[PDB]
Order: sequence, then structure tokens, then C-alpha cells
Amino acid sequence: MNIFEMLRIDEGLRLKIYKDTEGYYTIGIGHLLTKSPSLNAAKSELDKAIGRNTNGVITKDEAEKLFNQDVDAAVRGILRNAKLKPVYDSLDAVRRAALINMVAQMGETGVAGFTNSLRMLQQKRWDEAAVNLAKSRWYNQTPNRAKRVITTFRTGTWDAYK
Ligand SMILES: [Cl-]
Ligand SMILES: [Cl-]
Repeated sequence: MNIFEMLRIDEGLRLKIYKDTEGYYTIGIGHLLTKSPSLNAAKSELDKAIGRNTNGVITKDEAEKLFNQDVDAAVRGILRNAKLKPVYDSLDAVRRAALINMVAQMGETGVAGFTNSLRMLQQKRWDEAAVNLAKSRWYNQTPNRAKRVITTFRTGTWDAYK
């Protein structure tokens, strides 16, 4: 298992514009197009991202390319983030992937707001952090995915994904 297979399982793959769990226009492997309520606005963003007049549809290879860019950016954002870097650096490889998953889903700002959990993770207080992570909108809105990530932080294994 790895970061790519992990997020691919969590986000799925869709080749036509669609609305995510929050109702925002997305495409491919969880790639947010825009928060605007406008389909045209979404199609314009898509074409700009892909580099061609897509007509709201992309191929597999194009989804995957967006996906590569998104993982790379997420990792890079983490490393440039004063609040996240230290946590990231303190973690083992499996748990690092759990952190990337949260960032890919809610952005840097969003994750960086779980101050208390972040400190517990850094301290290697696994059980306590999983309990704190669970007290959140994130867990209440997407419980299945949140449980998989939380289990990953708790055990440091990919069991939840198998
Ligand atoms: Cl883009
Ligand atoms: Cl879910």
C-alpha cells in the first residue's frame, strides 16, 4: 500500500465533472475544481487545468496527471507549513501518509487547525490522538473515511485499507 493507492481508494475515480460530499464540483481523483455553484465556472477551471477544451470530461491519463500534481503539492505544502512540518517529520512512513490524506481532503489550513491532535500525534500518544481526532466536523461528516485515517494514525499499519 502507498499514498497513491490509499487516496485512490478514498476518493474514487470519476472522469466526468461531479459534486463531492460538500456539493463542490470535482473531477478525477478528488481534484476540487471550484467552490462556485456555477457549472460553467467549473468547466472553465477544468479546461485551464488540462490545457484543452474538455467539454467536462477527461481521460484516465489526464485524471492521473492531476492526481500526481495534487499529491506532490500536498506534500510540498506540508513541508512549507510551520505547523505541519514538525509533525510530519516526527512520524513514521505509514502515519505520514495519513497526514497527507487529511491534507488532500481538507487542505493545509483545515488540518493545521487540529492543534490539539497534532500535538498528541507529535507526542506519539496514539490512542489519545484518535479519540481527539474523532471529535470533529470531519469525523461527523465523513465517518467512514475518517475512521480509516484514524485507525492508520492509531496503529501505524494499513489494516484499515485491507
Ligand atoms: Cl490544476
Ligand atoms: Cl465517509
